[PDB]
Amino acid sequence: MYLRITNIVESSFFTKFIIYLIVLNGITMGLETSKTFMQSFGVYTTLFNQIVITIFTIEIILRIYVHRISFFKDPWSLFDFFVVAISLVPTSSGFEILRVLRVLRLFRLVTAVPQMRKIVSALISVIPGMLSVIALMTLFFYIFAIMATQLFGERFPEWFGTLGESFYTLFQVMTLDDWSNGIVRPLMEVYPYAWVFFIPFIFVVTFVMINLVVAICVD
Amino acid sequence: MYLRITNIVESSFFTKFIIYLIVLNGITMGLETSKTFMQSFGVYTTLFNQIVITIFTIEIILRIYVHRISFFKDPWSLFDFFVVAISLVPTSSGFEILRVLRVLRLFRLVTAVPQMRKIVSALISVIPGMLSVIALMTLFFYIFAIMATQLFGERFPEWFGTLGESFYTLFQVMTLDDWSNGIVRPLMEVYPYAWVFFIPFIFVVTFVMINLVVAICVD
Amino acid sequence: MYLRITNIVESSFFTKFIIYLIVLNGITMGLETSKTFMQSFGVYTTLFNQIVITIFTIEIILRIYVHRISFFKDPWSLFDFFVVAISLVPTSSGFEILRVLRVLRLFRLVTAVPQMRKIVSALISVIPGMLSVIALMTLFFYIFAIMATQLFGERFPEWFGTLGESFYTLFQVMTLDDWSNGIVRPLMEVYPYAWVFFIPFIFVVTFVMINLVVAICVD
Amino acid sequence: MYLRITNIVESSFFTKFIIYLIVLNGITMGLETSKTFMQSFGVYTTLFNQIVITIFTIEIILRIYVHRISFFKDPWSLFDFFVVAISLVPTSSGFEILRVLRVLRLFRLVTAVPQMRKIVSALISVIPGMLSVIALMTLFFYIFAIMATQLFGERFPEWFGTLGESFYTLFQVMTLDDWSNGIVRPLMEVYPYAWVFFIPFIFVVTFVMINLVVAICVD
Ligand SMILES: [Ca+2]
Ligand SMILES: [Ca+2]
Ligand SMILES: [Ca+2]
Repeated sequence: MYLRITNIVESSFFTKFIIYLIVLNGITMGLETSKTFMQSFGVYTTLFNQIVITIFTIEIILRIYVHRISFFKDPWSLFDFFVVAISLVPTSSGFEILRVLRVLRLFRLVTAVPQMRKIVSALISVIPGMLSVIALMTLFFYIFAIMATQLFGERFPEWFGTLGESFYTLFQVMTLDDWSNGIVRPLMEVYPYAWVFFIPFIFVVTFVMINLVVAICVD
Repeated sequence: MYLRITNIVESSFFTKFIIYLIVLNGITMGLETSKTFMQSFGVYTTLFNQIVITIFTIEIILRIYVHRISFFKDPWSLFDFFVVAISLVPTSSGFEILRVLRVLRLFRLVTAVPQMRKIVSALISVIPGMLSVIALMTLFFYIFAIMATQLFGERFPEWFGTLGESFYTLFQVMTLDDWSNGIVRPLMEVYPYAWVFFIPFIFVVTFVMINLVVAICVD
Repeated sequence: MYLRITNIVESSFFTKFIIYLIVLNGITMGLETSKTFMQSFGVYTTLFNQIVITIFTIEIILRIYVHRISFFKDPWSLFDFFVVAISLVPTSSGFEILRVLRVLRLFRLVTAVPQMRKIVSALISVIPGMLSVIALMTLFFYIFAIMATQLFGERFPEWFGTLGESFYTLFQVMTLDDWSNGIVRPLMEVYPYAWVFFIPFIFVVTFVMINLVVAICVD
Repeated sequence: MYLRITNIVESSFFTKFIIYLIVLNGITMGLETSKTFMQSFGVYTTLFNQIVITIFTIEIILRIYVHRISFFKDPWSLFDFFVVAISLVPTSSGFEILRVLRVLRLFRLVTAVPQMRKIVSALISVIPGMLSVIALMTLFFYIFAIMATQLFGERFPEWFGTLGESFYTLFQVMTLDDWSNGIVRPLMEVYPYAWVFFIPFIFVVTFVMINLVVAICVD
């Protein structure tokens, strides 16, 4: 039966039948957004949903027999597996993010269609060349985030009161979002010199970030 | 009469006369802005406007004879038809946006002068080589916009209460506009972990956009 | 005496003496900032200033005889003339900006010291190859500023009340500064569809500006 | 005893041992952040902290006998000295920022591990190609900072009342952070024409910065 089904899985129909379901279930998830629509056709799309989830596991089952070890060494397939798994955890118990993480299946449209895969891949492959920078920066953030927790945390605990909080605040300064009126000016009402901490921090982080962008245009 | 008028339309005088109307009507439309100017010369400029609009249809009526099917396959020509057409819809009924859309005719200064034509074209030609990335993002946006509507829209309906609103809010985060003090710090007063949604969201969307710019500095 | 003075002017000492004055009058102007310093050395500096102004008009007079027509065809020289000229308008009558505009003479450090001239020129030289874009944009800004004044200026006259005001608001949106919480969300409380005007505006204006930068990163 | 210790210092186990202490002491400093943790294992830490500092001076002492003058001509080696030095100043007295500055030793992770060294150096090496532009800007900032202090500092002394404040505010406009609703719109409630000062300032500063970025995308 193997070659029989290996001809079902590889079929242009089967793959395009999947793509057809993704665009359908996607359309169906934007409808589940409407409180109004749920009062009309709630039960329609709840069944239609459970339906698709089976179809996608049947596929991922069929997909596994045909590929065996090759399937659990394919990024795109591994993905597809995990995104269906999440979609399998019972409509109850534990966390309810799992009910929300179910919308992650529409990322299969990125998997089941090339060019998307191409472009996603094109994007990802730049990451390794950045890891050298990304490491530098994380050490940098970690260092300043400690100083800040221990320099501003007592008077300004919302923003720097915890190592995590300082990370968040520092991230926020880095995106330059409301950084002066929102943070440094307040801080300076108490700590006149806080500008000595954040201006250098901004230069560095802004400089480094600019280099990272030119690095991705040297290749 | 065809070759006669094919020599009127195609003349340098015709074109340079058209350009002369645009820059004149453009000046007249900046004057219709002043409530003062309208209490003095409102009559002058309302007539002058209908005048140019006649002249512009006469010209477009002419232009079509000289080109027939070649005209309706020219982007720039199609444009002027549509833009004059909007200017044709009566100063009444329906919407008043049509009254406002009339100022779109000043885009003819782009259509009826080269280099502009060159520059616009230069720009537009970059779009197809973005469609792969653009598609990716619009799916990403759609996915999170759904996720966000169902994670935050009950307590925070202004921002995420509706699919559309999530799109708007997510766009705003993407432009990094007042995203932390304005939206996420609030959101975290109720959902401490909201930072787990927006920081990843920000990297992805920021990353991708850096590539789309590096892509345009390659082709 | 002409070759005597052409040997005075063209001398290294002359140039290095001018540069020496600029850095001194520059230092002396940062001191006229202090209300404290002015109460202890106000006169010291005001005389020193009137002094330097002489020394620079003497120089410019010398400089002119040595170059005649070659001078009023040198940008950098013209500059120095006009900048010193400003410094010549009496401490009274007229606008008081001319008193403030005096500090523009410190830009002579750019003009009278090479490598600044180089870098400045290097910068300026990029402007012509942007005039095509810059014109495009200005037309665009002009067209939308008109639309916005007649779409939003009745209920929102601070922001869009006048054609000039619209320009400013539109500039602000383009620098993406507090555009959503600060402007469009307000505007939407009245004009729900205002988002239809500002999102496309942002796309266009942001797109164009990316091209203009990639344009520069090619020439 | 020299070649004995020269072989100890140059040993891989020596280096790897240091890198081990850094990643250990880094983890220790992040724990000193928890107010909870210090009530539990503060003592455990503070003594381990002094231990590491002992070890690190010993290393730097060893490293000097084995390099002499070659040491104090090595940037990285100099760094480590001036970093451990900081950590040597007692837990008491005059500036307590020194207790905070101790955390700068985590930058030794950059100094000891290569690749980081590589990347940091790659970053630094872009600086000299910017000094021509940096100097230009700093002169620019200085000139406008002066004009502003004397144009706006009487009514707006928070923002422009002092040369330093003008510098800060001008930096903030440059990062485009809350520059219009936050600052210029206010300023215009008194000085209608303040837009004549800041829009040009923004262009220049924005333009320049774009060139500096492209200038890097060359070298
Ligand atoms: Ca920004
Ligand atoms: Ca901002
Ligand atoms: Ca803001």
